[PDB]
Amino acid sequence: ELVSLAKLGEMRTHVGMVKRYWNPKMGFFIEPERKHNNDHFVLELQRQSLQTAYNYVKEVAQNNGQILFVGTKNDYVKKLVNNIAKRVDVAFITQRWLGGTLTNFKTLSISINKLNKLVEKQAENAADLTKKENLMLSREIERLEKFFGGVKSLKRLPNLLIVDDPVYEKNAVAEANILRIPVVALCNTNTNPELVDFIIPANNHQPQSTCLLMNLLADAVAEAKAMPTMFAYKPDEEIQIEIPQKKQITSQRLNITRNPEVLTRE
Amino acid sequence: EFEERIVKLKRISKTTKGGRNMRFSVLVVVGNRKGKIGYGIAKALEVPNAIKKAIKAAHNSLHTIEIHKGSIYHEVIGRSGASRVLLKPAPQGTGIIAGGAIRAIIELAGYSDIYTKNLGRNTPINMIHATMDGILKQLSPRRVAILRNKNLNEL
Amino acid sequence: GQKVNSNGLRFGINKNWISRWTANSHAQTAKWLIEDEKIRNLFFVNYRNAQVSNVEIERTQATVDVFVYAAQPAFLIGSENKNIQKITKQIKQIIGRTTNLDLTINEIGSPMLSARIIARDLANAIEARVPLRTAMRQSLIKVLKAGANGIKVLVSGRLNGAEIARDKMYIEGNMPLSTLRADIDYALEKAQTTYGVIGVKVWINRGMIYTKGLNRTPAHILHPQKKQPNRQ
RNA sequence: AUUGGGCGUAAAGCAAGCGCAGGCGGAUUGAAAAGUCUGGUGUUAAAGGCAGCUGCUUAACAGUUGUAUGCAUUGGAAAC
RNA sequence: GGCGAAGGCGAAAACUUAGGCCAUUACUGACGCUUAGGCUUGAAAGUGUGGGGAGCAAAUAGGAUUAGAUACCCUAGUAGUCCACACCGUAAACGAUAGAUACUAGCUGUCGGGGCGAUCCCCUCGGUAGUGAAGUUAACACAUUAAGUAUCUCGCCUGG
RNA sequence: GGUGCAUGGUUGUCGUCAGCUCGUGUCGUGAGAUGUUGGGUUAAGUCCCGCAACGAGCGCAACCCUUAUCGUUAGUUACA
RNA sequence: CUGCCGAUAAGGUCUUCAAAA
Ligand SMILES: [Mg+2]
Ligand SMILES: [Mg+2]
Ligand SMILES: [Mg+2]
Ligand SMILES: [Mg+2]
Ligand SMILES: [Mg+2]
Ligand SMILES: [Mg+2]
Ligand SMILES: [Mg+2]
Ligand SMILES: [Mg+2]
Ligand SMILES: [Mg+2]
Ligand SMILES: [Mg+2]
Ligand SMILES: [Mg+2]
Ligand SMILES: [Mg+2]
Ligand SMILES: [Mg+2]
Ligand SMILES: [Mg+2]
Ligand SMILES: [Mg+2]
Ligand SMILES: [Mg+2]
Ligand SMILES: [Mg+2]
Ligand SMILES: [Mg+2]
Ligand SMILES: [Mg+2]
Ligand SMILES: [Mg+2]
Repeated sequence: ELVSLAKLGEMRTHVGMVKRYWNPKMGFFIEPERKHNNDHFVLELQRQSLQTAYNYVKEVAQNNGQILFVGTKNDYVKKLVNNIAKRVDVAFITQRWLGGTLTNFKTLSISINKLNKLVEKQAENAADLTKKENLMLSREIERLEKFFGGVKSLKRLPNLLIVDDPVYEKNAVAEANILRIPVVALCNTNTNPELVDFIIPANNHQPQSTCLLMNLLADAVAEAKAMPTMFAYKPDEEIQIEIPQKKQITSQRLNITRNPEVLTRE
Repeated sequence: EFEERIVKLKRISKTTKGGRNMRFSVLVVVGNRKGKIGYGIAKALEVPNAIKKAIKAAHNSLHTIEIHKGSIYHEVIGRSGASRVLLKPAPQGTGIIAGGAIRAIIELAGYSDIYTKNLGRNTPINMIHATMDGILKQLSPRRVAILRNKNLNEL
Repeated sequence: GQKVNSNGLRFGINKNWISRWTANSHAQTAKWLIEDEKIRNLFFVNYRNAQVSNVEIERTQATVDVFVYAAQPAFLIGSENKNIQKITKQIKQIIGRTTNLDLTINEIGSPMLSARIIARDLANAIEARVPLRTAMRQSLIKVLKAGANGIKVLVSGRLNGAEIARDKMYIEGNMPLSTLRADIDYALEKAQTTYGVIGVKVWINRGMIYTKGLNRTPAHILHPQKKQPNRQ
């Protein structure tokens, strides 16, 4: 099968956020509450939702669709998406999601075309570049690469979106919804289920659960593309992953003191 | 053959540090006279550019319309702000007894016989909003069959 | 605010002089200066259906040389060189029989991207009761298709016979007016309408001159051939 | 604005309370039948109203046949 | 933050006295909601009679400021502000939101009763606040204490 | 000769101040908002970051002239 | 760190238009 239920439990993919932070519309995936203070999930629903999303992304990638991965959250997730990009040639946006990356694709298409033309000009080289002008063009290459280095490949609107957090990527999910493009996401108890299509009940704060699930969707794409899998359809010894540095791991949401009353009074 | 007809051409203006920036706003209704109709409002410094942008916006948002015997199936009240537009089924022959913005929408949608009365405001955008809202809330006599488990409208 | 004449700001740096002569004395510097204006005005006022873009004058102690560029030189040439003799007599009366003339028509290339004939065509359209919005747009689109940079057209006057004067501009692209290295060609014309006078100003951008020099090189006459004759 | 409107900021919630008459009002059973529904009969003058036809050269018009609304009485229905 | 229907209520004590919340294996058995007319209460100013008068201060006098100052500032200063008994019955008397009844996500506080028993904290039943989606609105905004989905009753509105 | 309150053309002024807008997109029933506002740096909307905005045009800056050092060409009518 | 500080005759333009290229 795809994964093992014990493995999900040991990776902490059945633990959401503090009960104070939850959208009441997400009650279907959170089994009746109890003394847990991080809102646990139904493991059967997790596997069922994951399998459905796996099947769909595989169908798209087999039929030569273009999927775009968008994670602009914690640093770890950024490096994760870059690693997934290395494994599979999927377009990615690790930096901030530009307004209208999909709905006003023409202007960003002009920008990425300019990036490619500048890249080949620099590669073709000339002694006219000298020192000052060469540095200016190189610095321009760096900026359009930092913000378009993963979008350069595609030439047409993607056929699918994978979002790490629908709450943080509200702009990305809104663009996908207005253009009627499938979007999958790892909801974490604080998301509106209406916006997402293939919901995948999961965590989003643990640097282990995220990586396991993110690689799993990447694993579907790699099998459809005919390159060997990484985490899917795999035994215990090869799924093992480590907890990043910098008793048990603490998925508690705190830092509430950084939310005072909006400045008022007179 | 998506025909288009201006329903209003207002003259909006803002104030700057000396003078008045004046821009024309157009309200175009586009319809194929077969079941597809949309509306688009745009602003520009000149009427031609405003019309082009309004038609582009109107063609971007096209809704689907169903007709029954050329008319509207059941009487409906479309609400949008303070504008309330009443639509009523009509026998084949009366023609479109509508007038103004509502009349333009009904003709561009395809409907023939239709009874209308504007019970609220006379602002073209809200009347069109109300008309489209009334037509979009309509229930076919086949959707309720799947819902109520009847016999494809049969008594 | 007020702007310095675009042509006049670029004279003696990147643009040559339309008249190149050195007179003998301060009395002969005035005669030789009004006379060439008459010749240029003659070419421009009448003989307009030819699209004359620029007329240059070259004079020595006593020998007058005229270089006339046009888009349609058939009207100047006439039927088997008829109208041509007429204009020669015109030129001779203005300067004098005692001198030697060497008039030279020279057909022009890339007629579109020239602010003179565009202004003349604009002025003709306004005088012909053509709607102003449509007239500028057709001229703008044809000029851009000709393969040039941005064009700026300002048409101020008693617009459409109105009693309150207005002004309509239409820039479409980079028109760097503050830049000296740019090649901006400027011309102004007076459309004589039944309700008054219409002023049309055309700014055209024809690239960047990256070769230093007070021109001495043609400008938008090179692309196609440029010859014909009537000289000696 | 019964059908067919409103009362925070546009006209309009009495300063608040105790409150008779009036209006409205929990659930179940029985009877009566005042409301309610329905059948029969009488009547609601004629002209006009709407439909058809005739006659004026067609019409306007005239005539012609059809065409309701309510009330009373009597015989049933029992859900509110 | 608490109480009262509203106006209002804050040194301490005694007497008299009103309503309210929670749990009820008890009792009566629709006796309930609203309310034209009627009655009761109703901030401050004001009135009538008799006391009281420390402070303050309408009216008034003077000194300033000012083109002028019958005003803002300052020094004086009567009625009044206080008590008892009689009236007046008006306020931005405002939550600018009549009362009653049933239903409709959630989160954070705080107060009272009850359950457990160091507090703290958990649950239940209510009062008082903030944030907030469906829903409503012309918009601001309201949003389980509705301006939401509905019913009953009363009062009121119809351009300046 | 009249009408600069019918105009063309030219000019003063804010002001050589750093501004004024447009295309596409998004929000708002709408006028409209966004970009152009936040944080740093400048003479500057100059630039860099942030950012439902992404870009572009005019202005700003540089390219033009002149003064300040030196090299090269030339040496009279300069110098000598 | 609270000086002082009052007034401004009447009526008026300006958007012509998208039919369209
Ligand atoms: Mg100002
Ligand atoms: Mg009303
Ligand atoms: Mg009021
Ligand atoms: Mg009240
Ligand atoms: Mg009141
Ligand atoms: Mg009571
Ligand atoms: Mg009673
Ligand atoms: Mg009768
Ligand atoms: Mg008759
Ligand atoms: Mg008092
Ligand atoms: Mg006095
Ligand atoms: Mg005193
Ligand atoms: Mg007194
Ligand atoms: Mg009152
Ligand atoms: Mg609120
Ligand atoms: Mg009146
Ligand atoms: Mg003037
Ligand atoms: Mg911003
Ligand atoms: Mg910015
Ligand atoms: Mg003073």
